[PDB]
Amino acid sequence: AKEVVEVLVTGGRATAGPPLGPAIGPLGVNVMQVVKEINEKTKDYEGMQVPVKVIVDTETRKFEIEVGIPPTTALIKKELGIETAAHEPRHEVVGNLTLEQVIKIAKMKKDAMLSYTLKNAVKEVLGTCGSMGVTVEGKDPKEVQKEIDAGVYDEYFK
Amino acid sequence: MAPWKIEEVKTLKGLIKSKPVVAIVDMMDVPAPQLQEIRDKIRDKVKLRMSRNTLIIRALKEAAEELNNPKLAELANYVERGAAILVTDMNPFKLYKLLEENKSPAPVRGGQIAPCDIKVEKGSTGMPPGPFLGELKSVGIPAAIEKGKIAIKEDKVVVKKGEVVSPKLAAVLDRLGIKPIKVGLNILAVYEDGIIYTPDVLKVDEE
Amino acid sequence: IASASCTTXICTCSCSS
RNA sequence: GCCUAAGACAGCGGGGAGGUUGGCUUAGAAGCAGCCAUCCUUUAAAGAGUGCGUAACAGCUCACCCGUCGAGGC
Ligand SMILES: [Mg+2]
Ligand SMILES: [Mg+2]
Ligand SMILES: [Mg+2]
Ligand SMILES: [Mg+2]
Ligand SMILES: [Mg+2]
Ligand SMILES: [Mg+2]
Ligand SMILES: [Mg+2]
Ligand SMILES: [Mg+2]
Ligand SMILES: [Mg+2]
Ligand SMILES: [Mg+2]
Ligand SMILES: [Mg+2]
Ligand code: NA
Ligand code: NA
Ligand code: NA
Ligand code: NA
Repeated sequence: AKEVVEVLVTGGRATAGPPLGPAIGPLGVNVMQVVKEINEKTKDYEGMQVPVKVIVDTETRKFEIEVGIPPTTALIKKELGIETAAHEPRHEVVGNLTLEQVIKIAKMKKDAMLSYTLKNAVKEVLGTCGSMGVTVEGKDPKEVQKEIDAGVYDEYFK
Repeated sequence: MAPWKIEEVKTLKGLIKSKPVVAIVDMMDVPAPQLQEIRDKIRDKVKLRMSRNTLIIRALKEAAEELNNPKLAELANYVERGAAILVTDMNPFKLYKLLEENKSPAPVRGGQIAPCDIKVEKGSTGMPPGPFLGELKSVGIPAAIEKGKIAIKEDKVVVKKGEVVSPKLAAVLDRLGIKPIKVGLNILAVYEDGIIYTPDVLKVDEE
Repeated sequence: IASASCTTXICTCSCSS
C-alpha cells in the first residue's frame, strides 16, 4: 500500500521520537532514514516548525519527503528573529513588524488561506499577531485591520 | 417582513435579473471545505448565493413579474432541499459538466442508498486482531486473520443499485476508507431563454 | 517519563498491544 | 404588547469551515488541565468554542446556518 503521513517537526532538529516516530514506524520503514534527509531539506529552516509529508509505500520499502510551508506564527517569529512569543498577549509587546513585512508573509500563506485577495490575506495574518503580543506599524493590529478597510494604506497594494 | 428579509429578496432578485441563465442548485451535504474549494474555482465564471427556499421563491416570482417572464416563475417549482441561486453566462449544458467535474467521493452513512455498487477489495486491511473481525460478521464480509493482520476473504457484492445500505454496513465501509458516492453542487434545474432544463435533459451524452 | 502510547515530547506512545 | 406562514415551540436529518496544534505553558496541552488573547477569512452559517471524550490527537455533542415539520413563542 501507499500511506502519506504529515507531522510538523522542528526544522533541522528532527529526532527519532516522538513526533515523527509514532507517525511512521507503523509503516515498516527504518526510523532515521526518514530523519537524515528531513534535517537536510529543513537546514535553512533551523529551529522552526515546518510541515513535512512522508510518502511511504509499506509493501516494497520506499519513502519520500515533501517539505511544506511553516505555520503563520512561525513565519512571524523569524521576521522578528525570536523563538518564544508573548506569555500574555496584548499585555506585553514582543513583537513589532512593519506592514511591508506582514505583506511578505501573506503572499507565502495566501495560497493555503481562504482569502482570494492580498488585502484579505493580510487581514488574516494581522489577526494571528493579535494572539501573540506582536504589533504592526507600532500599533495594535486590530487597528491596522480597520485601517486597511478604511482605505488608509492602499498604496502598499495593487 | 423582517427588514433583513426584504433586502435579502432584493439581493436575490438582482442576481436573477443580472444574467441570462438562472439555476437552482442543491447545496446540501456538501462539507464546507469542498464548498470553499468550489466557490473558489468557479468564482469568476458564476455567482452563487444560498438562501432560504421561501425567499428564493419570492425572488423568482417577483423577478418574473418585473421582467414580464412567466417561465422563470415556473423555475420556483424546482426550489427544494438545500436550494441556492446560481447565475452565469455559460449555456446550461456546459454548467452541468462544470459542476459534475467538481464533485467528490464521500463515505456513505446509514439509511441512504446505492447510486451504484459499493465494494470491498481484498488483501490486507491493516488492522490487528480485535472486534473488527467480529464486525465483518454481520455484514456478510467474509473475514479472517492472515499474516497477523485483518483481511477480508473476497471481492463480493454486498449491495446493488436500488436497495438499502444498513446503518452499520456503512460505518464499516467508512473504517475501510471506502467512498462510493459523489457529493457537490447538484443542479435542481436551469433556466435559459424561455426554457427550463431539468437534470434528465442536462445529462444526455453522444451515442 | 514512561508508558506505552502516552506522550508528545520524550518518547513513549503507542502501538501494538 | 413584541416575534411568527417571507415559517412559532419541540423533534429529527445535513452543514458546523480556513489562517490554526492562536500565544504561552507543558512530557503532552490540538475548541474543551491552566494562563493570556479572542482577531481575520469563505460564508447560508459556524465560538480561537458549550459539554462528553482522548496521553495527546480522534470521535460524540452544543452554539450558529439550511432542510423537514407546520402554529405557536417570549
Ligand atoms: Mg486563497
Ligand atoms: Mg412551507
Ligand atoms: Mg427549529
Ligand atoms: Mg442537529
Ligand atoms: Mg452532525
Ligand atoms: Mg504547542
Ligand atoms: Mg489552549
Ligand atoms: Mg475537534
Ligand atoms: Mg482536553
Ligand atoms: Mg465572522
Ligand atoms: Mg399570543
Ligand atoms: Na438533500
Ligand atoms: Na484545520
Ligand atoms: Na508536567
Ligand atoms: Na489545550
